[PDB]
Amino acid sequence: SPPKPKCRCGISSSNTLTTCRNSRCPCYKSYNSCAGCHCVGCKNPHKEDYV
Amino acid sequence: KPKCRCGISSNTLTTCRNSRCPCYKSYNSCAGCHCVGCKNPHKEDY
Amino acid sequence: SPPKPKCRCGISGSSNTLTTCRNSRCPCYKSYNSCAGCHCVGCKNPHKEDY
Amino acid sequence: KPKCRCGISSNTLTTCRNSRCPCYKSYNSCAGCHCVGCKNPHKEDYV
DNA sequence: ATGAGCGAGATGGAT
DNA sequence: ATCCATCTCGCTCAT
Ligand SMILES: [Zn+2]
Ligand SMILES: [Zn+2]
Ligand SMILES: [Zn+2]
Ligand SMILES: [Zn+2]
Ligand SMILES: [Zn+2]
Ligand SMILES: [Zn+2]
Ligand SMILES: [Zn+2]
Ligand SMILES: [Zn+2]
Ligand SMILES: [Zn+2]
Ligand SMILES: [Zn+2]
Ligand SMILES: [Zn+2]
Ligand SMILES: [Zn+2]
Repeated sequence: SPPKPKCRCGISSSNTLTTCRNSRCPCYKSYNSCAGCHCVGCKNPHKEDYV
Repeated sequence: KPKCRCGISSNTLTTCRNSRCPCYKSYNSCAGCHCVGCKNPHKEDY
Repeated sequence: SPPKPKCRCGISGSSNTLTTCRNSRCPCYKSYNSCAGCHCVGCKNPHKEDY
Repeated sequence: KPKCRCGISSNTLTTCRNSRCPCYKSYNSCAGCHCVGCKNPHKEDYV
């Protein structure tokens, strides 16, 4: 299985209220968390709580 | 089959020659249509 | 009035291409200007020169 | 002068106060426009 | 009159 | 720093 694709959202100045919570974030889009990512001001709600 | 109303109500070059004309869109002529200043390139069949 | 604008007309996959840069939504055509410096595709702007 | 239709999908703080409003972009007021929730600061002079 | 569909522009993750 | 796929949202025009 390919390595978990890390994101870099919000690094640059963009709208900080949606960083990693829209379809441009590959993690958010794939229902993953940003564990291990290099995003800044991450607003990803996903926890990978697969239970 | 459609009878369009293009040009009745501006880009005069595209009248019945763009996706919003139901006849152009469907590869049809404007035979029987109510269009004004029709530019449909598909002529009524002789 | 500012220096003439730059457009990006025609980048979408539209088949409505007869009037690319030759209708009111092109800021160049609308202002009686050429597409000098633009990144439009399939440009039909009839203006060869600015102003 | 143009007649814009801004405000008639989201973000109303900036309607007619951003580069996509032909009036704001050209330093014109929205007097006579069809815009709605207009935030254009430019005011039309007195005739 | 009017609103669906259009399409040029803004955005910002990736580079 | 720009680039371009994706999204926004002002504009046109058949209805
Ligand atoms: Zn992200
Ligand atoms: Zn991430
Ligand atoms: Zn994140
Ligand atoms: Zn027609
Ligand atoms: Zn027709
Ligand atoms: Zn016709
Ligand atoms: Zn153009
Ligand atoms: Zn141009
Ligand atoms: Zn052009
Ligand atoms: Zn406006
Ligand atoms: Zn206005
Ligand atoms: Zn306004």
